[PDB]
Amino acid sequence: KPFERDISTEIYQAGNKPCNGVAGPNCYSPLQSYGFRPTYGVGHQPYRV
Amino acid sequence: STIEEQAKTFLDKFNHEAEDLFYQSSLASWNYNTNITEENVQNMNNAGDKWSAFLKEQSTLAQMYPLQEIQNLTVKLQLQALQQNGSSVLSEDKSKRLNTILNTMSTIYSTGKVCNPDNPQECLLLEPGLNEIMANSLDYNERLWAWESWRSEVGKQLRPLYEEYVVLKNEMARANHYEDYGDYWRGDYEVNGVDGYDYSRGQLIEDVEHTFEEIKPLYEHLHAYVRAKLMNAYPSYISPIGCLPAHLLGDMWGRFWTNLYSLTVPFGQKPNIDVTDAMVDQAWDAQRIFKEAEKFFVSVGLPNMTQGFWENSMLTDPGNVQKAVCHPTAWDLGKGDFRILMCTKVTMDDFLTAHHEMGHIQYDMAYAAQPFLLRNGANEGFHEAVGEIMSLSAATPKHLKSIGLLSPDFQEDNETEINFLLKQALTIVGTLPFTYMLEKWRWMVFKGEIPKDQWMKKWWEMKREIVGVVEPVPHDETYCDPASLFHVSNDYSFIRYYTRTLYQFQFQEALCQAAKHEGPLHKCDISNSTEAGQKLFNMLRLGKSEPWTLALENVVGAKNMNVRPLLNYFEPLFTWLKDQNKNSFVGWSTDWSPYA
Ligand SMILES: *[C@@H]1O[C@H](CO)[C@@H](O)[C@H](O)[C@H]1NC(C)=O
Ligand SMILES: *[C@@H]1O[C@H](CO)[C@@H](O)[C@H](O)[C@H]1NC(C)=O
Ligand SMILES: *[C@@H]1O[C@H](CO)[C@@H](O)[C@H](O)[C@H]1NC(C)=O
Ligand SMILES: *[C@@H]1O[C@H](CO)[C@@H](O)[C@H](O)[C@H]1NC(C)=O
Ligand SMILES: *[C@@H]1O[C@H](CO)[C@@H](O)[C@H](O)[C@H]1NC(C)=O
Ligand SMILES: [Zn+2]
Repeated sequence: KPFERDISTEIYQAGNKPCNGVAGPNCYSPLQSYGFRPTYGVGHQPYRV
Repeated sequence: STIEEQAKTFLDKFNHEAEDLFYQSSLASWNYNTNITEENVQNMNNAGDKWSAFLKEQSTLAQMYPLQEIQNLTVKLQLQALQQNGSSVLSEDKSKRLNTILNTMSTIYSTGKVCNPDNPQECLLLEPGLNEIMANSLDYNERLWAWESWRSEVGKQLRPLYEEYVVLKNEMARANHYEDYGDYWRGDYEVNGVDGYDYSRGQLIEDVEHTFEEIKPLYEHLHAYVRAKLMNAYPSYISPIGCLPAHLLGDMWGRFWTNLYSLTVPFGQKPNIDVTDAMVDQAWDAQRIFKEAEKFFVSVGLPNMTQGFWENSMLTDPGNVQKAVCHPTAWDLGKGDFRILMCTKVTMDDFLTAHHEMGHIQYDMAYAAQPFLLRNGANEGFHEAVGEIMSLSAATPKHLKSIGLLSPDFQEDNETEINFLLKQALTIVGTLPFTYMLEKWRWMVFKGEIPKDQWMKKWWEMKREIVGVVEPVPHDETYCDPASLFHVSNDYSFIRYYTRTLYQFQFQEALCQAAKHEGPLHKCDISNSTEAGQKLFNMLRLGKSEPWTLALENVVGAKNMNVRPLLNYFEPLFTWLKDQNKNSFVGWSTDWSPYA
């Protein structure tokens, strides 16, 4: 919903079986990392908004 | 939920991790190639091992989803690419010995040295000196010695190794779903699931055979002309009805006849078009060479180069202390980074090569939006085809005069067109029979039609029947003639060159119709036509998402490769060859051989 903050990392249960709080098959951590390097092209460079 | 959504989330995670890992590997490789040192080698090795391990892990993971439940026609292709089992299905000992055989073949090909006859002073490697001798030396005896010595040096050594290689790769293919390793190689051209645009793995065989059946008249007439010229150059060695001897073709394997332009020149008086002196007089450098190449793609409607590209790319040879490889390459490192590694000097060939590389980068930029697995050309041929169409258009006299390198005074006659068409003929038409023959031989060997005891007999018989080339010194089964070629030794597919050769001229015909050119196809420039640029960009943006059949339909209006554009391109030379071959026999007789 508009203007909402979520910070809790629960292992995504896309599969039909509970993840039990660990990573594995059909169990991925929701958070993913940008990697910023000077040689990256415009459009992948980090932008401050 | 459904496995389709599960597979979708898996693909998203894989894409976002693989982009970063591939960027690290590509940056390590670029650093190694630009600046060769032990630390750079260690970093590149680490990055490559990490990327290979990640690909193996993700390929093992992806096998959970059956492809039957996937019906998006994009997720299916990505999961198919991941499930191709890059993880070696073979046993541990089988994999270790296959790697050992590949390493041994590469080592023997790279370190194969030929020594002088009864002279231990020098033992020459293939690439540095022997290739130059074969290319430029006009000594029949020396060329025959070089060819025979290289054959005995490498083919005899690699024959048991090549037999073990074919056995192991056939076992790998049998372990996979593909019939044989030829089927594994042809699987790239396969299209499944899209009715009305589909392709079959065996359909490539029929298409290649039919295309060569159409090409054969032009090759026969060019063969007759080259036979007459080489008979004039070497009086006693060449027979009128017989096939050409192998060593006199121009290179070690007969792949390219470009070295024969001097011997078979149509008109000596007419000088070839070359802009080296003009560029020197106008004081150009590599940076503005690449800028002029960029202006062409800007004119056709495609985007222009990135500031990051200009900053990071090394287009000029550093020289002095710096050590680097000078093989031209266009790098799509990933995440918006594009670079050229080229030691570019002020020459016409370097200018055209710069055009070719920037064509590569425009393709890479176009398919950047698509997922990582699909971020490639639709088939192995389209990528160099897109390079080669730009290379061909750049060298046109109209483009040269528009740029201003060529003076307004000059006008092209019949002789200049004939000379240029015949040079490009020896470059392009000549390699098609060799590629056809090599792929047919290798496919038959993989399928098992050619027995081991008749490997080389069938090889040379098919070369005599198809390519019209006869072995100078007869060779028994101990020799392994194909093993000498680089692609055969290092296990590279070779039908890509045939497909590229057809595709580039189909693209050129389509884009010349788009540009509304009137006249012969050779004097066609697509510079200022924005219709042709958009028609190309339609395919360039797709990547592998759509089938290559649909991409080719989008560009040229046909779902299958056709040699009609190539024949239309070389029609003037075809007429000139009819005229010149009135007093020369057309066709070759198999019976004649230099021996007996
Ligand atoms: C790859 O090999 C595994 C066994 O290691 C098998 O389960 C899987 O189906 C194979 N994939 C294909 C498409 O050959
Ligand atoms: C080239 O790219 C720049 C942006 O990097 C753009 O402003 C410019 O219009 C493009 N074309 C020309 C002719 O410079
Ligand atoms: C190459 O890389 C090394 C670091 O490994 C660096 O010290 C050197 O300046 C670079 N350039 C050359 C020409 O060696
Ligand atoms: C393309 O357009 C430019 C515009 O200045 C012109 O100078 C050039 O001659 C044109 N090229 C061709 C081949 O028509
Ligand atoms: C082209 O060929 C015709 C027929 O021989 C000839 O009359 C004409 O002058 C030629 N043009 C040239 C010299 O390029
Ligand atoms: Zn290329």
